[PDB]
Amino acid sequence: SALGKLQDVVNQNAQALNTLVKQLSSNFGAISSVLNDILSRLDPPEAEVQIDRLITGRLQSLQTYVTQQLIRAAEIRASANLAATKMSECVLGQSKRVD
Amino acid sequence: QIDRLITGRLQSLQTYVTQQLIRAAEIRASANLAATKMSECVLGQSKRVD
Amino acid sequence: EVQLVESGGGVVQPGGSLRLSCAASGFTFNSYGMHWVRQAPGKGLEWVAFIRYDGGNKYYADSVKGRFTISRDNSKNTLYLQMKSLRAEDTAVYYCANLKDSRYSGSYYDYWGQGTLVTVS
Amino acid sequence: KFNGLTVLPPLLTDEMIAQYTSALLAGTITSGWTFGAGP
Amino acid sequence: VIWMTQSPSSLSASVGDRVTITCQASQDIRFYLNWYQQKPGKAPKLLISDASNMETGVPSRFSGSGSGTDFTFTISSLQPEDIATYYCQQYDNLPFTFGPGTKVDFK
Amino acid sequence: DSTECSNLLLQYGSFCTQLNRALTGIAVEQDKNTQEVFAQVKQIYKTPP
Amino acid sequence: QCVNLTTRTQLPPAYTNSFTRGVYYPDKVFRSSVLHSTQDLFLPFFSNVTWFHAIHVKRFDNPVLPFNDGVYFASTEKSNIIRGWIFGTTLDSKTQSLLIVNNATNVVIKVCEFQFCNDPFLGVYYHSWMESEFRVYSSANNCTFEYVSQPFLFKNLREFVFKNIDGYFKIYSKHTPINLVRDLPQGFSALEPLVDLPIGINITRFQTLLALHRSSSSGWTAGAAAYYVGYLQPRTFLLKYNENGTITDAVDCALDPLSETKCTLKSFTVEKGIYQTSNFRVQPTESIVRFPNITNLCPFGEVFNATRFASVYAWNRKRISNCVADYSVLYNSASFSTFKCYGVSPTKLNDLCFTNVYADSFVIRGDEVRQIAPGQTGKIADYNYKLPDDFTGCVIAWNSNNLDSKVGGNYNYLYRQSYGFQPTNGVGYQPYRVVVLSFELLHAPATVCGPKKSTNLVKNKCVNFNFNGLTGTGVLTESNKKFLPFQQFGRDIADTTDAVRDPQTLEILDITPCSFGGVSVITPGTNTSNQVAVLYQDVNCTEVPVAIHADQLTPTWRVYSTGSNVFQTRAGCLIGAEHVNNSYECDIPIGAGICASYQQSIIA
Amino acid sequence: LTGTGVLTESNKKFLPFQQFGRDIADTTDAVRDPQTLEILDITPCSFGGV
Ligand SMILES: *[C@@H]1O[C@H](CO)[C@@H](O[C@@H]2O[C@H](CO)[C@@H](O[C@@H]3O[C@H](CO)[C@@H](O)[C@H](O)[C@@H]3O)[C@H](O)[C@H]2NC(C)=O)[C@H](O)[C@H]1NC(C)=O
Ligand SMILES: *[C@@H]1O[C@H](CO)[C@@H](O[C@@H]2O[C@H](CO)[C@@H](O)[C@H](O)[C@H]2NC(C)=O)[C@H](O)[C@H]1NC(C)=O
Ligand SMILES: *[C@@H]1O[C@H](CO)[C@@H](O)[C@H](O)[C@H]1NC(C)=O
Ligand SMILES: *[C@@H]1O[C@H](CO)[C@@H](O)[C@H](O)[C@H]1NC(C)=O
Ligand SMILES: *[C@@H]1O[C@H](CO)[C@@H](O)[C@H](O)[C@H]1NC(C)=O
Ligand SMILES: *[C@@H]1O[C@H](CO)[C@@H](O)[C@H](O)[C@H]1NC(C)=O
Ligand SMILES: *[C@@H]1O[C@H](CO)[C@@H](O)[C@H](O)[C@H]1NC(C)=O
Ligand SMILES: *[C@@H]1O[C@H](CO)[C@@H](O)[C@H](O)[C@H]1NC(C)=O
Ligand SMILES: *[C@@H]1O[C@H](CO)[C@@H](O)[C@H](O)[C@H]1NC(C)=O
Ligand SMILES: *[C@@H]1O[C@H](CO)[C@@H](O)[C@H](O)[C@H]1NC(C)=O
Repeated sequence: SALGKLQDVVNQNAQALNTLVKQLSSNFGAISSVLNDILSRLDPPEAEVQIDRLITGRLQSLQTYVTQQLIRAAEIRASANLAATKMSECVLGQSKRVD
Repeated sequence: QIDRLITGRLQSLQTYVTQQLIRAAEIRASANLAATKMSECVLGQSKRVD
Repeated sequence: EVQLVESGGGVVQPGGSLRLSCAASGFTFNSYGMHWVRQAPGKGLEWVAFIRYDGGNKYYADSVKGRFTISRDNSKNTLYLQMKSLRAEDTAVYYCANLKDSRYSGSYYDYWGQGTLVTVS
Repeated sequence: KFNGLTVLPPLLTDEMIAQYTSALLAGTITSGWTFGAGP
Repeated sequence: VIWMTQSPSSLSASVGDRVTITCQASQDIRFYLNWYQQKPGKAPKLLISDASNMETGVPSRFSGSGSGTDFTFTISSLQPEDIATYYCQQYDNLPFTFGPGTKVDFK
Repeated sequence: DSTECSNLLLQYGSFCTQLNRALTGIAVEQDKNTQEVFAQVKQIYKTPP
Repeated sequence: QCVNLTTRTQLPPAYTNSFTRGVYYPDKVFRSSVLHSTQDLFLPFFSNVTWFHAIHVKRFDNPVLPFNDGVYFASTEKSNIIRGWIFGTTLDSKTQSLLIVNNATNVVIKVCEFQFCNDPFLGVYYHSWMESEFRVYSSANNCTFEYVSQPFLFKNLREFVFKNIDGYFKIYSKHTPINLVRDLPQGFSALEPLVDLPIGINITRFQTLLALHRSSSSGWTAGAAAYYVGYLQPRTFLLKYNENGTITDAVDCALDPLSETKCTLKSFTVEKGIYQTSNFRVQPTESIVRFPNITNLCPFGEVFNATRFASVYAWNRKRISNCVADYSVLYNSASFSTFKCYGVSPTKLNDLCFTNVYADSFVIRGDEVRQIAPGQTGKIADYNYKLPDDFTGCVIAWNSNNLDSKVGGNYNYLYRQSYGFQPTNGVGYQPYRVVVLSFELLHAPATVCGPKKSTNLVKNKCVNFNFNGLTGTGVLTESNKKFLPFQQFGRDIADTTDAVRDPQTLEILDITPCSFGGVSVITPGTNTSNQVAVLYQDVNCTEVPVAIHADQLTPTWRVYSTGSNVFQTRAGCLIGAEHVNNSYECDIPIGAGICASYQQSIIA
Repeated sequence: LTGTGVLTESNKKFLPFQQFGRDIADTTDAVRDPQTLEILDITPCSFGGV
């Protein structure tokens, strides 16, 4: 578990992508999660309604993914800023700051 | 037809606010750094490298 | 002055593919829409496809829809017909033409090529 | 990939990062902290 | 799709005879009918456009008329050089279609 | 690759543009993070033989 | 009176570079100090505009041209030979046509059923001066529109744009001085709207009207005349408005990678860097459909070729199930006198599945065949063999005079009484064999289906596919996966199919997405150079020309489909940059240790 | 061309064919009066928090 700190970042991001992809299998109330099934089964005036249901669900799922990536990115940025400070103060000099 | 506009416009406004909260956090962090530098670089002499 | 020259014909097997081309000269090719027409041995004229002057909108006969693709390169004055999954029934002499049409192509003149034979067997 | 998902490469490769690290180590060992504040 | 038919499928006539070819549409093609003349080994030549408009270079003995579904092509005085298969084409809408073709032979 | 969906998607405005821009910003930041941490020397120093 | 002026054959075309011309104000909206992106019908930049010489020096060649989606027209003359235009379709008395004629004091615009001359012109006579439109048309009837205003028309260059949208004929125009010959000028000048006519007619063809002087066809003379004709296309332009609301510049977003970048950034100046401007997608080239071979065909022949058929009052039935019903075998048979279907078309049967199929058979007279249908009455329809009004199935019949007829009368066949069929009986009296195929479709598993057509298998190419009902788009290649004998297709950890077994060869194939990715433009900055390089992300260089659809692009964009300078990187395929073995500080980052800079040309 | 706001005299110079103008956000901020051909500026009716 020595490098769990780095593995956790990899695992969280992999999980986020897996969820994003899996959401494409959801119906969101549509007759089918498959866009081609809607177009093949229904005439345009009805197909458009079923498609909108998929668009709303998929757009929402994508927006959720991006929002959490922005939040996670902020965490990584803070960590990188700390690493950069340590490089300067611990490696390129001798620190008197406790711990 | 109005509900369709309300949902879209409400969603757009919510998106705007969310990113403003995220950007605000970034600016806050920058301001905190600027305040620290004011105290340690201007109001004193720092021994912290770079 | 005006010439249309078909090429790329020959003999292919059923289920195979063949791409025809037609070189245009003597007129402003890029101003006119173009047609493909085929005539099987012992048969009359069958319209195959039409492409608009800008190479945008494409139209096909029901007998070829989903199998044939029409295209053009206005920088080389060349018309193309890409046929895939050709069947024995597709054996014919294929022509490129500028067919006089007061409704769609806007052509005031009627021009035909020589015709290239495509055999499927 | 089937759903329009891609991954972009880092500007610096692992080898380049390793080179930066070794330069930092060589600097510290041979010149202490002086290289971090000048020559 | 608009279907086109022609009648007779074949006719024989001598020099100086009047030759008429009937072309019919399953739908109203307005006046949008081209008349073509094809000889063996050659591409079709346009003789008449828009039901009754003669092409430049076409002999005055050639004519035609009609509207809607019923069109007629006429040669007022058949020449030895007029032995060919004649086709009608509709271009009211896509896809465009040709009729079966009417063969004019020599008596 | 559905044209029918794409045409409907356009009616929701620039949501996709915003999302693309957000992810691009993150991707760029990731290189800035690495550069700030590791590239703190202007010379590549070598140890003695 | 019409005369024949066009006695000469058509001359070969000449072309001129449009440079930057034919741009007009897309609407009546004031915009200042702003860059506005608009999609409309414009003349593409640096296109080939046809240069016509209607009067060559006394050769008269003034052709009818297509209108397409709108026309750019220009001329440079002082002789005032060009007066107007004709627009329409048939250009005769059969349809409405638009006649625009300019003169000394005014412009007259009429829409009527004009009967135009073969090579129409405006007649000019000197006595004072007289002008006659009877040299343009012989007559006009049923006029629907009329408008009169002021004339529309170094040397003076006149430019016009003609559009016809939603019944409105829109004209734009500009008049500027020029000191050049045999060409169009360089520089930008926008065309302001002139008139918008609510006409409501179709235009597919047009012709330029020239004025000829009476000083029969041989009596008409005029000096040399020439004009330029181009065509508008659905294009996106970035228009630069100055402080006074005037367009001073423009970018054709599809002209080149640099213009595309400018339109993406909404700026006429681009700084040094790499920008993503678009995306590429590889399209499918074939549609591949594969099914298992046919194992069992339905035993319909056992009914049709029966040695003996039942009497009509006691018809026989066969049950058909667990088979492939190739109905086209019976439909295209020449052994039948009739074949009619109710509730279904005989040409669609091969694509249908039913839960049960039943074949009823019997012998009747020819005049009784008509009774075998829905909504029928008669001795057979009522008492022997009745079909329901909503019957689904097909009735097939044929003459059996050579089998079911006997000398003295065949009384073995009866009905609700004997028939007494004889070989000498008339058509309506002769025996006919009838078979009726009833199609049962209940809420149950199908037992009878038509045959499935399979195509050839294509590998190593982007195709559409259907493997026994399993559909998708991608590239099919040989797989090293080992499927169990019962497994037909496989999936990855994301539950997406990535391999299939071919139903005929039992070969395992891998499925990959058709190549796609972003397209980025690498620039030194427009303050240094207009040279660019294009990066195709996550693609192989071999595939580039087909991913961007090079054949659909301008020559300027097609330079960047391939070339001498093609460098494969881990970021993608880089085209336009020269790779060197040196190393420098990173200028414009590409990825994976690779950077580009301008050193003059772009290097990697 | 409809809307709500305050109409005042404008110093904008429209071309002879231009009837109304827009800002960078694609919202109308000026109109030509169809009778007098005078150019007028359009401003929002005053609003704000209390
Ligand atoms: C100008 O050109 C347009 C495009 O060709 C013409 O529109 C066409 O008008 C015809 C009728 O005159 C339409 O045909 C009708 O279609 C309906 C629906 O299938 C059918 O029920 C009718 O019996 C008839 O077949 C045709 O669809 C329509 N084309 C398009 C694309 O809408 C227009 O009429 C032309 N204007 C003039 C004055 O000719
Ligand atoms: C130029 O065109 C104008 C417009 O058609 C001509 O003016 C018309 O002349 C006729 C005959 O005198 C009058 O009945 C019309 O009322 C005039 N129309 C207008 C608007 O005034 C003018 O004569 C033409 N010029 C020449 C040389 O023929
Ligand atoms: C114009 O024609 C020339 C050949 O004369 C050709 O090389 C050039 O690419 C053409 N330009 C366009 C935009 O088609
Ligand atoms: C005049 O043209 C209009 C529009 O095409 C048509 O409806 C009307 O019947 C025509 N009138 C006559 C007499 O032809
Ligand atoms: C804009 O208009 C002013 C007059 O109001 C004029 O002085 C100036 O030169 C014009 N600018 C341009 C580019 O025409
Ligand atoms: C289909 O027939 C071919 C040719 O005999 C054979 O090689 C193949 O294995 C058969 N496949 C099936 C599923 O029957
Ligand atoms: C931009 O161009 C000017 C000359 O017009 C030049 O002096 C300046 O150095 C250039 N800037 C850059 C970054 O090249
Ligand atoms: C590009 O394709 C070729 C085969 O055409 C292959 O040898 C090469 O390794 C591929 N390049 C990359 C980066 O995959
Ligand atoms: C770079 O070096 C390789 C050998 O490793 C050589 O093949 C290639 O041509 C060289 N390229 C340049 C620009 O020198
Ligand atoms: C409307 O009439 C008034 C009064 O004569 C005049 O001042 C104004 O310019 C006219 N406007 C238009 C558009 O005719």
